[PDB]
Amino acid sequence: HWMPGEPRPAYLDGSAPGDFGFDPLGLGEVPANLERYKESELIHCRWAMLAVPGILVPEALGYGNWVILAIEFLAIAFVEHQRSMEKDPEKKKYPGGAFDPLGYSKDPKKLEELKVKEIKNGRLALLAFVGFCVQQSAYPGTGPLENLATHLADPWHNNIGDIVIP
Amino acid sequence: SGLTPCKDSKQFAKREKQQIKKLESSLKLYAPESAPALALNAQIEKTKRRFDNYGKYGLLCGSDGLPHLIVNGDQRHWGEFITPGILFLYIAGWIGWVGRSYLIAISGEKKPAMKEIIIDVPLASRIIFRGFIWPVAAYREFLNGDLIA
Amino acid sequence: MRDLKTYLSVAPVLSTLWFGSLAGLLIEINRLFPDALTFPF
Amino acid sequence: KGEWLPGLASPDYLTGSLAGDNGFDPLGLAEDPENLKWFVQAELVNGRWAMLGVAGMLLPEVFTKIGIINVPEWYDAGKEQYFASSSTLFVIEFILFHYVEIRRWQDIKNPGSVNQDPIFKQYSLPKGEVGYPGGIFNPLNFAPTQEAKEKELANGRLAMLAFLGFVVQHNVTGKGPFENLLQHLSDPWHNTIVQT
Ligand SMILES: CC(/C=C/C=C(C)/C=C/[C@@]12O[C@]1(C)C[C@@H](O)CC2(C)C)=C\C=C\C=C(C)\C=C\C=C(C)\C=C\[C@@]12O[C@]1(C)C[C@@H](O)CC2(C)C
Repeated sequence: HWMPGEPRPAYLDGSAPGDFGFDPLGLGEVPANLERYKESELIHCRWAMLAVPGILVPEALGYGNWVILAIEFLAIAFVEHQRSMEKDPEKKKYPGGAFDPLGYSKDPKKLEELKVKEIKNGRLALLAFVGFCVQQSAYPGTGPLENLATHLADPWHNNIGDIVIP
Repeated sequence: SGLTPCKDSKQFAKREKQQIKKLESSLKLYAPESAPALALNAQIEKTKRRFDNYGKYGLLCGSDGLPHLIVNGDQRHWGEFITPGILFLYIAGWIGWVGRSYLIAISGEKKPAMKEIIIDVPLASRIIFRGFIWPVAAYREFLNGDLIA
Repeated sequence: MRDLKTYLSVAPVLSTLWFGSLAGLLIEINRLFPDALTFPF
Repeated sequence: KGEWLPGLASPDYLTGSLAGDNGFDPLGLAEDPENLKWFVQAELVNGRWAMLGVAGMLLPEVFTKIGIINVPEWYDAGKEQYFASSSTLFVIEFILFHYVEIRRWQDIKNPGSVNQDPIFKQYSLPKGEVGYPGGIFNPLNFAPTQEAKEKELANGRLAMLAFLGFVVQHNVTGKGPFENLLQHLSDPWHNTIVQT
């Protein structure tokens, strides 16, 4: 669990997927707040997972680093409005229906294990995106793959001493 | 911020020279060995040492020839405001903690109002030493929840 | 006597003694470290 | 039970069950029973760390003086260069000490909460009083009787005093810790704090 020896909040019993009893600020007391936060976390995880390879692949393929419009605005506004139109609390977190033609929802236990795996990978991808954003600030104009190569030059340490103490 | 150091302030030098010249004007009125002249001669040296010390500490003078104080937190001027501030805070906390601890001790008596006029010196002398560790005492009491009624 | 101690512990006399000692001390530092504007330590 | 000042009654909150008790509390800092536990743990940790520091900053000076090795004093060790930058070593220390310190803090809050290994589930420490982990930390399996605890606390207090003395020695005289002792023994009645 989040850190052993700490009592968990009453609203986090360890039954929810990806739950580890983490709430040092207690921002999820109200049930409606918890449902909204669950949905928001799922959306963030999915977007970050979809985005990270789209940033990395350019540099690997040598096309460059990560550093029409009306159609895009219309499509995104329509998609988000249509998603917002849904009313069921359960269907918003997982819409199912025809969106999963491969039929991976047949097995319940496998479904729950997949849910836990997806949540964990989403947290990892979100942390990776934060890492990318902070990395760009320290070394302007340098992509993450070049930073990895420079680390491979000196595989000793995360070079924060060169930055934290100039 | 457009300020110059004391040691390179022509107006500072002019102020020192003018004060010395004014002081020496009254020295000529008395005999050199007389007591008023001896007392006056001790004033000139005090002025000279004060000006030398002000120049030696890196104080900043403006166009007036008068030192200015910088309290924005610069590490080169921590002696102007930051260093004396912590000392005052420590002393005031000592006084407040002693005063608060005396009242609590006598609150349980049958007539606590009588001890506020005729101070119990043997009881007060014991509490006085306890104010030395007031920061730790207050930090521990805040966590336990006994600070606020 | 006991009355002598009791009269000496009354608020005005004790306050006057404390403030006199305080003023003497403050004059002592002001004489020992005259014309002070910054901490040289 | 020892008394730190004959003719003075000991405070009531010091029942004498704790190790290294002498009824010494003129300021009454441990009036609240909760504060007593935290203060006890802080005293233990400070004693152990001060003991290690005093030993490690006194012995090499003696070794250099006798002639076995050639090592500078304790205060100037920072000027020497090492195989890694000081910032790098600080980064290793900062990450590394966080784990152990958080583990100890978790034990202090809930006793016996962190006794189980988090990676391998079959290894754990035996139950014991807080502040004395035992187990793997006591490989030779010495008896943790009250006498040994009293010895540890006395040595820790002496080490605290010695460390403060060393710091004040360097601040005023500006010489080495062991150099001062030899200077004192040459003319005991002419080389003292009075002269300096
Ligand atoms: C831990 C400690 C020392 C730690 C030192 C270390 C690690 C040294 C390390 C180094 O050497 C090496 C390793 C390398 C050196 O090159 C590098 C350094 C870093 C220099 C000191 C504690 C030092 C702590 C001290 C001295 C505390 C004294 C406290 C006292 C006396 C309290 C008295 C009271 O508390 C009681 C007693 C009763 C209360 O009620 C009321 C009163 C009366 C007030």
